[PDB]
Amino acid sequence: PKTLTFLLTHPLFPLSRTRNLLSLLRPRLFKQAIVTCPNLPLNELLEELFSIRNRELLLDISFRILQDFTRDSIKQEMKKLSKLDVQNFIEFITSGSTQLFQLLSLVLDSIGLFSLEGALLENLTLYIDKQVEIAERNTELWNLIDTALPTYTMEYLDI
Amino acid sequence: ISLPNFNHFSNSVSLAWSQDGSLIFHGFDDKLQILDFDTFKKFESLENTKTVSEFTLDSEIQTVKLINDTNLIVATRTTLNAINLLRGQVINSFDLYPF
Amino acid sequence: VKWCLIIHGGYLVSIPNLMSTLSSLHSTLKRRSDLLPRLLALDARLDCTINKFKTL
Amino acid sequence: WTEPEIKKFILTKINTVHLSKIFLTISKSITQNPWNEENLLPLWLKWLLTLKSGELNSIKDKHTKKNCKHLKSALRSSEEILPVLLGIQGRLEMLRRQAKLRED
Amino acid sequence: VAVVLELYGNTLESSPVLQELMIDLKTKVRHEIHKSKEAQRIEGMLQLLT
Amino acid sequence: ISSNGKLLAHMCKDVSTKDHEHKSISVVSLFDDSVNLSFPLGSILSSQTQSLSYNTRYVSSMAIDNMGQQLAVGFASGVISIVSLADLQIRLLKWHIDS
RNA sequence: AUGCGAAAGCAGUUGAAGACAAGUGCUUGUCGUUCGUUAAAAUGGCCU
Repeated sequence: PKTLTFLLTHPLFPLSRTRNLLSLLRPRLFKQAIVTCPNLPLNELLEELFSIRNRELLLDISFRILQDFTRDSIKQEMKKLSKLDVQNFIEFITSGSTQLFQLLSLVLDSIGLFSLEGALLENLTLYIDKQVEIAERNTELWNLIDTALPTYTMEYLDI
Repeated sequence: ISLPNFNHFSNSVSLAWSQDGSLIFHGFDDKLQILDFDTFKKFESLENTKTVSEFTLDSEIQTVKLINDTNLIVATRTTLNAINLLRGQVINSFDLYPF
Repeated sequence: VKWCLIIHGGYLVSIPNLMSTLSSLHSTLKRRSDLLPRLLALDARLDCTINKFKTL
Repeated sequence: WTEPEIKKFILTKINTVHLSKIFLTISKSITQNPWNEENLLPLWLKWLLTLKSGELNSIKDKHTKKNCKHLKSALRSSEEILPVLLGIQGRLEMLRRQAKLRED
Repeated sequence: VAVVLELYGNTLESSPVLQELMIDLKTKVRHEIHKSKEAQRIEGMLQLLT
Repeated sequence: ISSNGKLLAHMCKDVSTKDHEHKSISVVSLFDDSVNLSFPLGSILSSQTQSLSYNTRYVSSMAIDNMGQQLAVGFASGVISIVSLADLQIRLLKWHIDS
């Protein structure tokens, strides 16, 4: 409704609805809340992130939380999170943005050195390698975008 | 040090320090944080007496100051806000936005 | 250094004050990082000129 | 249009004559797709630039400059994105290397 | 060297010696670009292995 | 005004109004009327400054003799010119790179 | 170069009149002129 929408519009929004509104919000109001909300609990935030709803919730919530919080806190939260969902989400990622690649950095931090799957990891290798290659290609394309002796002349004129 | 690299840029910041040398008040845009000098982290409320480490305000903060161990003075381009520190409640509000 | 930090990662992630303890490596590599972008700039202009004269 | 060298030669012929419109089409296509796996069209653009800069700069002032700036912004995001990204590549590299140490 | 190239393209076309000079330059700059790249990879491990 | 204060040397645009020649130079005594001269800057200037920018033909500084015989002027390119009034003939002095 | 913005960028901007000079009444220029808008040259370098 109009009242709750303009409450979302106005910055300050005190405590309890910020605590648990996401469960209630899980359409148009959901978009408005994610694009503007002063306080967002990382639990529900990463749960919605890892939901495969993917109406560009990925990019939206990623840029949101990256503007909102700290990489260390994120890493702790998604250590507390499970890893199966991590695998599925990164599978979607490698199948097919600086926000999401920063999330890739973060999730590698969270996972550390233990849980990795060989073939999946090699698929990641190829994907990331080709995407690198194209990226530096884009770099030189940018930078390029940013970029006497008449010893004897056998000539003539039209008099 | 305490080095976060947020993917956003705010040209407006402020910060203040308690006389004790232990309580540090960093007002980054729209939010103040209290940090311990010894840990450079949010002052966790083990008692949880509504002394939340962050204050999210009406507007982006341009000025912070402290007069004593008691009173914090924060200017947002809309308002001036005087907040008590022993009791975490805003004492005074002053309309500045038209000016 | 690659093999070193490869093999002995666990103990150092156990030891807390990694920044100060690893200080010089940090600063060296950050210096080289700081080099990167202008280096790319020089590379691309050099390719431009090289193609310019090699085409003929 | 497939080989880079025949691209160069037909590009020289285009300079003999079309050049502006192919420039604009390449620009718009790439500014829609900053992540085309194909490199042929990037080779087209790189060659035309590294051959024929000043005249392309001089030909027009609004309709080329504007979309040039827009694709410039998109690629700008790309060059911002690169560094930590190839860092990510390195991370995965040395994760595989640790896995090798685990296997043996 | 950027400004040098900007001024002296045509004399570069002319002179043969200068061309091989730039060739050597290009070799070295590719080399150091590479070295910087793997430098950034290992700073990547620093960030991980914190 | 002369360093004595006894003389005034100024320029006027009335010859610009009545002529292609622009600037009229007039020097006058103050406490008496013993001296009063006037002449066009066009006559003053060189025969080459007619094919260059307004920079050269721009007067930028004025100064006077104590005995009404020498006058100094300076232009935008830094070329001082000194005029002796009797024959009304000049000398060029050139050190300042700017006006 | 304006506004906005982060050290990125995003939008916006380049109007007339008057005057005078040169050129053949007409072409170009110029302005120690106006209002209107968010608007490269005079061989000539640093004291004891």
